[PDB]
Order: sequence, then structure tokens, then C-alpha cells
Amino acid sequence: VLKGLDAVRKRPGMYIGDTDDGTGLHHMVFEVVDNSIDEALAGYCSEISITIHTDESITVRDNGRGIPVDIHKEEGVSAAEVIMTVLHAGGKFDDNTYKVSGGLHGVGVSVVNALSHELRLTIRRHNKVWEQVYHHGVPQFPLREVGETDGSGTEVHFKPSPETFSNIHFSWDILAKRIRELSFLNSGVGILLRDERTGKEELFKY
Ligand SMILES: Cc1[nH]c(C(=O)Nc2nc3c(N4CCOCC4)cc(C(=O)O)cc3s2)c(Cl)c1Cl
Ligand SMILES: [Ca+2]
Ligand SMILES: [Ca+2]
Repeated sequence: VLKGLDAVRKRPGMYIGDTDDGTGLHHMVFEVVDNSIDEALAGYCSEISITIHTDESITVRDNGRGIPVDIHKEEGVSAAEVIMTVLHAGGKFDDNTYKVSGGLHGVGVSVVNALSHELRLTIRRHNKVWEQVYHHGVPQFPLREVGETDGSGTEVHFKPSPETFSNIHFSWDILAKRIRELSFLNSGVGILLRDERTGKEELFKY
């Protein structure tokens, strides 16, 4: 019986949705972006960028508070690592978790992490820069300090795993349609979509 991220990599459809028709693939982006939008709603984030790279990887960057980096007392690793590597169980008995189709809503970034062959996390918090890298959800090394900064926020770069997803090709139109909606709802945040494949860029703002 598989638990945790093992369960996710075994049956990714139960979490992210269909892994062949583009549903799950675009859900990966929105699961990351929704965490930034959480920062916007809380009044800490005014800037989100979403970049599609020429290798069909994604970079989401926000100017929110930065994922917490303190050592977690119970796990003995950074809070950020716990958030990245533990399947969140708080939603399991909430109505809003379960979709008619397309997997789960609010699955968490740890599911994005599990289904990415590489995920690079860069946090600006407490005037330091912190970085962690993962592969298929497994940390390569503990979160570590790599510099100083005068700002704060979170950057996630992820490469969808071809062993989970087929037809790995992001759609500007699918992303823009949701981003329009999020921009409408969250008027204090500007959301930049950047497509390095086509050279196209657009800033979405209420
Ligand atoms: C691109 C991107 N951005 C983020 C991102 O900013 N997440 C953040 N989460 C929190 C946070 N948690 C605590 C645990 O319950 C959920 C909220 C607390 C604090 C704080 O108390 O200071 C701040 C933050 S910032 C994520 Cl995740 C991703 Cl992916
Ligand atoms: Ca959420
Ligand atoms: Ca900030």
C-alpha cells in the first residue's frame, strides 16, 4: 500500500487529472500560481510572473512573503521542504477538494514537485536568498542560504516529468484564460505571462 508522494507518482490522475490530454499539465501551473494568489489575497503579493521556456518548463515567480524557511520542529527540515515533500492532508475531508473531473482542487505544490523531473525552489525571506532542488519530489540537498536580498518572494521552476505526462506542450490560450480570471478577482496583483517559445508577453491587470 503506497502512501505520500509514492501514491501520487503511481496514480497521478487521481491528483492532477488527465496526464495525456493537457488537463493535468496545465493544472501543474495553476497549482503553483494559486499559492502566489494566496499571498495576493492576504495582501502581500502584487507581482506574479509565469514563464514558458523553450524546453516546455515553467517558472513562476512572486513577490509575496516567501515560503517559510525555519526548521520545522517535528520534521527537522525547513518548513519549505515540508511543504514541498509532504502531501497535505488538511483538505481530504473538505467538499472543495474533489472535482467532477480533472483530479483534485488545491492538491498542493508537493504534487507538482512529485510529477516534475526537476524543481528548483528559490526563496527570498528575512533578507536572505535560499535554494533547494528536487527531482521527482526528492530533495537533492537541504534548503541552503545562497545570498542576500532586500526583497521577498518565491520562485519555482519546474520541468514536468515525461514519465508522468505525454504530449508536453503548454498552451498560451489555456493559461491566459485562467490568468484573466485570476487578474479580475485579485485586482492588487499584476500577472505577467511570458512565452519564450514564441516571444509573446502580456501583462494582465484588473
Ligand atoms: C510560487 C509559490 N509561492 C508560494 C508561497 O508564497 N507560499 C507561501 N506560503 C506561506 C505560508 N504558508 C504557511 C503554511 O500554510 C500555507 C501558507 C506562511 C507564510 C508566513 O506565515 O509568513 C508565508 C507564506 S508564502 C508557494 Cl507555496 C509557491 Cl509554489
Ligand atoms: Ca490552494
Ligand atoms: Ca515581498
